[PDB]
Amino acid sequence: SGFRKMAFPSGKVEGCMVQVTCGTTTLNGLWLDDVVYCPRHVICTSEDMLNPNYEDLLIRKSNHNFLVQAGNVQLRVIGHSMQNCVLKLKVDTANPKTPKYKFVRIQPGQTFSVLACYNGSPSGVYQCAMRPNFTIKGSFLNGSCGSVGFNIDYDCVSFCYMHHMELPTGVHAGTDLEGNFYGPFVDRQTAQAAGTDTTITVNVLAWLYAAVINGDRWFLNRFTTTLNDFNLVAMKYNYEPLTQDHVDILGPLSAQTGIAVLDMCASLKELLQNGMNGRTILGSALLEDEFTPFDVVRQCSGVT
Amino acid sequence: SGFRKMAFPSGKVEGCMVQVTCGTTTLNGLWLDDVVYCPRHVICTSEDMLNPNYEDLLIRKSNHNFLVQAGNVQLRVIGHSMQNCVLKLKVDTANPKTPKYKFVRIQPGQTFSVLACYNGSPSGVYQCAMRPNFTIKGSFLNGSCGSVGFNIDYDCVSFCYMHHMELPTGVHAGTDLEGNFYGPFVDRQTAQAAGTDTTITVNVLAWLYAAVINGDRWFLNRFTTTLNDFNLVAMKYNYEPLTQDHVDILGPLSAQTGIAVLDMCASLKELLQNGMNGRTILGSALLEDEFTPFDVVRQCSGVT
Ligand SMILES: *CC(=O)N(c1ccccc1)[C@H]1C=CS(=O)(=O)C1
Ligand SMILES: *CC(=O)N(c1ccccc1)[C@H]1C=CS(=O)(=O)C1
Repeated sequence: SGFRKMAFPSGKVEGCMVQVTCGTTTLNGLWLDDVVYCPRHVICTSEDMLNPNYEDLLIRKSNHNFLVQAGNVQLRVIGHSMQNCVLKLKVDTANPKTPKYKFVRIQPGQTFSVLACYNGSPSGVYQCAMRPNFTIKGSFLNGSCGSVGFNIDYDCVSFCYMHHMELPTGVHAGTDLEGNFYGPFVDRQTAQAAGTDTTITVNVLAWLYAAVINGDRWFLNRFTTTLNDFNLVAMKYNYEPLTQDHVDILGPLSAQTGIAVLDMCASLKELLQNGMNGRTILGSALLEDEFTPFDVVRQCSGVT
Repeated sequence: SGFRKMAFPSGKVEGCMVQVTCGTTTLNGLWLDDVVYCPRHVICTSEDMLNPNYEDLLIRKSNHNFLVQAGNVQLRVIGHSMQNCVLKLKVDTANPKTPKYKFVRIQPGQTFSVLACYNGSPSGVYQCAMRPNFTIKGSFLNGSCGSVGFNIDYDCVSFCYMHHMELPTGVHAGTDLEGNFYGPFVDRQTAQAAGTDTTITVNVLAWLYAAVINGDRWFLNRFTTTLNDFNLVAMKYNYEPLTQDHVDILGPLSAQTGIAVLDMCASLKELLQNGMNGRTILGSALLEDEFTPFDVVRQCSGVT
C-alpha cells in the first residue's frame, strides 16, 4: 500500500550520459551505440542564442571542435550532422552500456522520468508529464540541457524528451530525440509564452482511482454524471475534455475498484465545485494530474 | 529554475539488487562485496509472522536453503548469520558492481531515495524522509521487502534503510543495514500503532527558502518572531520544535536569499494560523517537509 510520485530506475540512462563541449559551451549528451545526441545550441554562445542561424554557425565547426567525455575517457568524433534541433555526433566507439532503446514522441498528458545531469554527471531523478501546453514543470539549472526524458518497458528505454529551454516563467521546453520541439517553442532566446496550462482530467481520475485503492475514500459521493455534463464543469475549471477513449483507458481501474468511470467523474465534479475543504488525498492538498492510468496500474500491481 | 521532489540516481543501487528465496518466501536482497543482506523474515511463512522465534526458525535453515539469484545467474551461499533483524548471506563471488558504500543510521527528518524492488528487479524510485515517529510514507506491495533506502555523496552510496513492515495504517517500517529497526517496531505481525506524525519544521523552512529562490514569494510578510514565540505556534500545529542547531543549518539559505531564519519563521507562523487561502507554493497546496536544507542547497546549486 501507499502511493508515491515514482520515477523509473535511471541506471540504464546513467550509462548513456556524457559531457559535450563546443568552444566554451558544455552541456550533457546521450551516447547510444556509436552516436552521441545533444542539443544543437551547444555550438552557440549566450549571445548567439538571441538570433542563431544554426546552419551558418555549424559550417565553422569540425568533428575535432566537439569534445565528448564519458567519465574520464574522451570519445573520438568521426562525423557530425544536424537533425532538426539536435546534433548527432558519430564516435569511433559504440557505448558498451547501450540498453535496448527506442525514440518515441509522447503526447501531452503522457508521463516520463527525467535524469537531471550537469557535465554529463547525473544529479537526481524525478517524474514529469508533457503538459497540454507542451511544457514540463521540471527542475533544471545551467548545464542541465541534454538531460533526457524516458519511459522503461521491462528492459527497453523509450526516450521521449531532451531538455533545451527554460521559459521566462521558469517552465521548461525541449525536443523528442529526432530533435523536434514539443509545442511551438524554438531554441532561440525570444518572447515565448506558454498557453493555458490545463489539468490532465484522465490522470486526475486515474489518481482518484489510486486513492480509493490506497484507503483514501472520503471524496466518494452518491452522484453520477454524463460525459457532456461533466465536460461543462471541466471547461469552467480549465480541465482537459474527457472522451470515450479516456473512459475506455480507465476501464481496468473501473473494474478493479468496481466504481464506474462516470461515478468517479461525479466525485471529481464535486471536488472542483466544492474544493477539498482542508482535507488531503494521498498526502496531497490538490488534484494531482501527473499519474497516467498506466502509471497507477503499474505502481498498484508492481511491474519490474 | 523549478523545484521538484527528486531522488538520487539508482544505477549504483540497481547493481546490488538480488532475489532471496527461502522455502516459499521470496523477497529482495542487497549484494555488496561477498555478502547479500536481506530481511530475516525471509525464513518465515505469513503464519510464522504472528509470533516468530527467529533463532529457532534459523536452526532448521542451511546455506543451501537460501537461493540467491542476481539477474539469471545463481550465487553460491558459503555462510549465513543473523545480525539483529537482517540475515547476512556470505556468497563465493563478490559483487562486480559493488560501489563505494557505507551503512548509516539516519535521524528522523533526514531524507533518502528508495529503489522499490520485486524479485530483486527494480520497479521505480522515489524520495522519502524518516518521519519523527520513525515511519516512512512509502509505496510498497508484497515482495517489496529488502528494498533499500540510500543517499549518494558523489560516488559513495550511504545505505540508511531496508524495508520490512507495512503498519495496519499503510505506513512503512524498516531497519538500518545493521538490522536495527527505526523506532519501536518489530518484524512481528502484531498491534503496532505509529505515534504523532509531526511536521519536520526545519525542512518546511528549507522548502520555503527553495520557493523564494524559485520565484514563489507571496507568503513573505512584514513580521519576524523569536524561537520561543514561534515554538508555541509549532506545538499547537504538531510541528517539531525549532532549535539553534536548525537555525545554524538554515544559515546558507538565509545568506543566499538575505531573509533572516526568524523572519521566515514568522512567514511560516502566519501560514499555519491563516492557511494558504487556496494558493500554492512550488505547485503544492500544503507545506512540504521532505526536503532537507542540504536537499535544497544540492538541487538549487546542481551537485553531481
Ligand atoms: C542549455 C544549458 O544548460 N546551457 C547552454 C546555454 C547556452 C547555450 C547552450 C547551452 C549551459 C551549458 C553549459 S554552459 O554553462 O555553457 C550553459
Ligand atoms: C516483506 C514481503 O514483501 N514479503 C514477506 C512476507 C512474509 C514474510 C516474509 C516476507 C513478501 C516476499 C515475497 S512473498 O510473496 O513470499 C511475501
